[PDB]
Amino acid sequence: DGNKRLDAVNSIVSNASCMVSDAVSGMICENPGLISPGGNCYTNRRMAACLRDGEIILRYVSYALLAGDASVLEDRCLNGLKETYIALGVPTNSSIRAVSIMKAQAVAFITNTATERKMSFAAGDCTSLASEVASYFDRVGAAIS
Amino acid sequence: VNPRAGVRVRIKVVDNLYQVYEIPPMA
Ligand SMILES: *C(=C)C1=C(C)[C@@H](Cc2[nH]c(/C=C3N=C(/C=C4\NC(=O)[C@H](C)[C@H]4[C@@H](*)C)C(C)=C\3CCC(=O)O)c(CCC(=O)O)c2C)NC1=O
Ligand SMILES: *[C@@H](C)[C@H]1/C(=C/C2=NC(=C\c3[nH]c(C[C@H]4NC(=O)C(C=C)=C4C)c(C)c3CCC(=O)O)/C(CCC(=O)O)=C2C)NC(=O)[C@@H]1C
Ligand SMILES: *[C@H](C)[C@H]1/C(=C/C2=NC(=C\c3[nH]c(C[C@H]4NC(=O)C(C=C)=C4C)c(C)c3CCC(=O)O)/C(CCC(=O)O)=C2C)NC(=O)[C@@H]1C
Repeated sequence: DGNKRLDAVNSIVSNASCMVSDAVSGMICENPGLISPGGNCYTNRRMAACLRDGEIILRYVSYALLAGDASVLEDRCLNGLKETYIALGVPTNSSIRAVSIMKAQAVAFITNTATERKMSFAAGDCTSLASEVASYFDRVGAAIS
Repeated sequence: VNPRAGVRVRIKVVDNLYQVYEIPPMA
């Protein structure tokens, strides 16, 4: 099934920029306090750091999908992250919402069910891969909750 | 370790022939 996995990874990386900006924008429009003074996305420096973290997390999750194993994500990205976010004051509940939106996006691209962009595949089923990538995204929340 | 890095994978097709899959370094 390895060709399907390569397609699934390609579908994510090819839309990775739009995924990150739309997820972090979504987290904000649901909780606009994040943008008020004292909010953790207030100022360009913070919004850039948050966008950066979105991308990093997606980058790790895409490796895990390309490897068929969560270790790279857990070892290199998730280990330490909860403590870091606590120490920084990065809200972990808002982080988990950003990640959940990227989960919905990746499931859509993998199964070619995005509303705004179709890509090109031979007919078949990728539900296992979509369920797998979901489990990687869910490990993020699990780590930082 | 560094998440900004690219990724390179090597697939054997036959002895002395490979398919190369790349993820570019982050912008
Ligand atoms: C604030 C007003 C606000 C948002 C910003 C928006 C955030 C949001 N987005 C989704 C779902 C998806 N976003 C997708 C992203 C893209 N599709 C594309 O074609 C381009 C390349 C890229 C970026 C724009 C995709 C694919 C999805 C999946 C559904 C779909 O295809 O339409 C959600 C849903 C999250 C969930 O299900 O939990 C949210 C909240 N919404 C806003 O309110
Ligand atoms: C869910 C991801 C998709 C879906 C995927 C399918 N892909 C299938 C075949 C296939 N895909 C590729 C491209 C892939 N292999 C590579 O080497 C590279 C880059 C180096 C990529 C991106 C190839 C080569 C093939 C084999 C068929 C072909 O040669 O054209 C496929 C058919 C089954 C299979 O081959 O395993 C499926 C189902 N299909 C979907 O409908 C969802 C949305
Ligand atoms: C976005 C969805 C969040 C949000 C995020 C912020 N992160 C901030 C800083 C930060 N993040 C990390 C972890 C990151 N660096 C890594 O190397 C890896 C994986 C290897 C990850 C996940 C670190 C180490 C730091 C500190 C250094 C830095 O600033 O980059 C940050 C800035 C905090 C501050 O100093 O003000 C923010 C805003 N913020 C949010 O509100 C949403 C939930």
